[PDB]
Amino acid sequence: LTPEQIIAVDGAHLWHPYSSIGREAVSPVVAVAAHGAWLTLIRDGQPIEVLDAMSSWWTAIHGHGHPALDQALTTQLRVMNHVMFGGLTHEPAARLAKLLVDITPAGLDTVFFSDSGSVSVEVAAKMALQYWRGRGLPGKRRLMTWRGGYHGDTFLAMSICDPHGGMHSLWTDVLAAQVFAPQVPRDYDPAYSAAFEAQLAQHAGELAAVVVEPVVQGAGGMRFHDPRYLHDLRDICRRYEVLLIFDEIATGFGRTGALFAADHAGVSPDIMCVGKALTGGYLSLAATLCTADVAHTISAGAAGALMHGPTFMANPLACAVSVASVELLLGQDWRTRITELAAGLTAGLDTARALPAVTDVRVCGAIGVIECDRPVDLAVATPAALDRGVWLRPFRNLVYAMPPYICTPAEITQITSAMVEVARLVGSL
Amino acid sequence: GLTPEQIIAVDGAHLWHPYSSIGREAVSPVVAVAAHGAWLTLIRDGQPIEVLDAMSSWWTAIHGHGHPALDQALTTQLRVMNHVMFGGLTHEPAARLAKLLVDITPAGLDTVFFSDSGSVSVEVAAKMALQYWRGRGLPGKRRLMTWRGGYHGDTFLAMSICDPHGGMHSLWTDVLAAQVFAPQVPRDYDPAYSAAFEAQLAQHAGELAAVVVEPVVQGAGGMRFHDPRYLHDLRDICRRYEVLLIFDEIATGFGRTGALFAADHAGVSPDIMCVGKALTGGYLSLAATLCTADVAHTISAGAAGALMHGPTFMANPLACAVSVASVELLLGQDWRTRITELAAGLTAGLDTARALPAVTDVRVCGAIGVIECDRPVDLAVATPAALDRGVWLRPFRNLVYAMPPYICTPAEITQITSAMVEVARLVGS
Ligand SMILES: *Cc1c(COP(=O)(O)O)cnc(C)c1O
Ligand SMILES: *Cc1c(COP(=O)(O)O)cnc(C)c1O
Ligand SMILES: O=C(c1ccccc1)C1CCNCC1
Ligand SMILES: O=C(c1ccccc1)C1CCNCC1
Repeated sequence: LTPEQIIAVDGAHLWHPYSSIGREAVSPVVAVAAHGAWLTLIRDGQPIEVLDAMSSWWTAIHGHGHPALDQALTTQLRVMNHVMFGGLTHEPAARLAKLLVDITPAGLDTVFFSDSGSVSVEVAAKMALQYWRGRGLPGKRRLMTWRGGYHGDTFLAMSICDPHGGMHSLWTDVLAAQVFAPQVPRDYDPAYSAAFEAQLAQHAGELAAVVVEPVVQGAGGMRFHDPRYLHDLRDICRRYEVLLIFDEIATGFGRTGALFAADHAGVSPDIMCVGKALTGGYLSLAATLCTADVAHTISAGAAGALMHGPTFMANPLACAVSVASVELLLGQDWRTRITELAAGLTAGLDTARALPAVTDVRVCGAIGVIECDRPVDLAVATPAALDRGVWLRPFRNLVYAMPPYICTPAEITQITSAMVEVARLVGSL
Repeated sequence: GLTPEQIIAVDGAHLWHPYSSIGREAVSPVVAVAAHGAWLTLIRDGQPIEVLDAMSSWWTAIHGHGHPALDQALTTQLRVMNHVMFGGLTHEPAARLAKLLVDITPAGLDTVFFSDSGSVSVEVAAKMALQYWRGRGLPGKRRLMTWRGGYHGDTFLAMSICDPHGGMHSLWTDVLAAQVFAPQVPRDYDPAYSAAFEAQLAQHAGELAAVVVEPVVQGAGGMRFHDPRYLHDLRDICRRYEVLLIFDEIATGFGRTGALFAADHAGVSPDIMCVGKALTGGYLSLAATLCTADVAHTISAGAAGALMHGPTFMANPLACAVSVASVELLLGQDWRTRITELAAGLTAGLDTARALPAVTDVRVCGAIGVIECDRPVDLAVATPAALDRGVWLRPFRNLVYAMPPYICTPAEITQITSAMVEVARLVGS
């Protein structure tokens, strides 16, 4: 297929994310290669190189086509593509589980592999529900979260998405009815924690778990909050006997400046979800971790088992590339790398603050955000970014980036420069 | 690097397996160290032994493991582009696969939504159905109807249409959506069943978005077969009462039952279809949900204006590329004759089991063979028995069953069936 043929097939037959068939104002761009921090895209019939400022939605932390990851995949492919995890185990699964148990917050000792973040969230909920049934308290059935959140697109995951402003707002009448605390503020305010506790207190006997994105809320608005709130959540959950679940599917593996965002508060949840960057952006894979206490209580219960088991559970190919990706991350001074990225984003985005349509500029590790006073029009933003050699994907009123960790300072500068120019265009027609 | 002994230690301490416990499983997982063609290399008492993958690693490995054409397709794509985000970009693997799938599926299915797993593809199908009727101004049409004995995955909406006993709804009382269940569909065709189905559906039509079933073969709910004419009746009933029809072909697709898709046995097209397990030839997790032009535009024209779903790894280039190769490999051979020979080999090999004391039925459909016993099959006994005979089997409940790779020779099918007969011989003593 030529690029024009791809476009024709795509228009006729392919659903894209959060889209319609045949009613999108701006058509998809054909991507034909990816290498390191760069994509080759087709524009007006010609190949152009642009920076993947989005890391392909958080995934490409080491860039595309990294030699260590490529070879880990081809090495595993030579030996064993996949076997069923029912009654069999294998080296990639064990090596990855060992790595994950070692580097996640203390106490997370068991690992359930699945194929996507949304499924890993459903597994986390299932763990929490089965835990309390194992305790003989089946009334502990509901989840609590704060507003502004996002946890995936399957129907249980949707139930803890922000109900008034979240992307799943139209489904509230058919979703499970969960408990929502107000939006968590950026700056630390003890009164917010006090109110959260008071609200949790009156629902405690029906709550299985609190589920939150720690430090950074992604798809709900790229909002940051003070890590001290996570400390308060841990304390509150401990005292009222409610499990604490951290969704680190976006925040994991160095992105926020710590290995996991939980680490900013030195807090360990009872259950944790990871994904997006787990395989370094090669393949779909996710994992749900829980404490030995949660596992044992589930295993000692009436069920005697966690009733979940995806067909491709612990896929050897995905696990092998994940092992290589994590080892690559840990074998380098990733902390210094991310601090340098954050400095580069901060310095590059600073002039956006003075722009007329810009309401806030904020950076947290290798995440840079320009918040605008109006929704960003992709028809204007997308060519403006491409003209400057950068692939950006704004959403709502946000021009934001999460670059690969391998980006040089010059590349971060090119990215922040494109972001600023997109923001400038927002405020001038 | 890990020895098989170290793998067992890590596994027992840190890894969840499908529908299992931590630290309480009677039969420890067996270490798999390689897979090629129809064969797995497993560790038994410290020794590596090659055994037949009679399960095709849960329906997935239809061309066997490490097939040169599929290995090649993967490595070829890996050199050009591992992954890019599907939000605003498209690519050749996604287009080639979409074009293939719309061409070979039942008539009328011309749009494709890619996701990462079967369970997610089922949730997408449900969401399509519900959003369809919202698009027609009938939001009351929000329940699903199915027959008993079904299985559709492990996420919470998927669980709601699983057989109440199979999916242990006992444990999940009003956690799950309450759906409408018709009685178990019989093996042989009885028009009275369809008439009763219709009468039940008629009572609920104003609140039903869709009927969802596995066509011809019910997999994880009991490996039961039913006459394809029932699907003809469902299509008619759904058309007359304005309820959508969804076929879940995640286990039945790509030739497994003797037709390219099980629906083709009845010559019926559903409004929405799910595929998954064998889509990638068993290399990587991938699934897809297809729908008609009517379904797609009714969704796209509705007030909501977009299908709000979009997995991070949607339409992953590596998974799509190996899928293209797998599908083309299937289509480029006389697959119909291959399956017929496989079916004949299963029939001949399993006939001996009919006369066994513990055996209540023996049945074959395409490349699927089942021995149904009168009591649970003991894994502690069955698994070394099969391994002694060079065959990996994974019995479930009272069923000794197989779905071998399409590449299995007559000699290999003889080996597989003889292991099945002997497992079925040990149960009844
Ligand atoms: C992306 C994401 C998910 C869902 O992951 P998918 O792979 O898209 O199913 C869940 N939670 C958070 C916080 C995420 O960023
Ligand atoms: C296996 C299966 C599913 C679920 O697929 P996963 O990849 O395990 O989520 C759904 N429906 C049917 C009919 C299946 O056989
Ligand atoms: O990671 C995401 C993201 C994060 C922040 C802002 C917008 C989308 C996407 C959320 C929707 N599914 C694909 C990934
Ligand atoms: O396909 C399956 C199956 C099929 C028939 C009998 C038992 C399990 C499994 C069902 C549970 N998830 C992994 C696949």
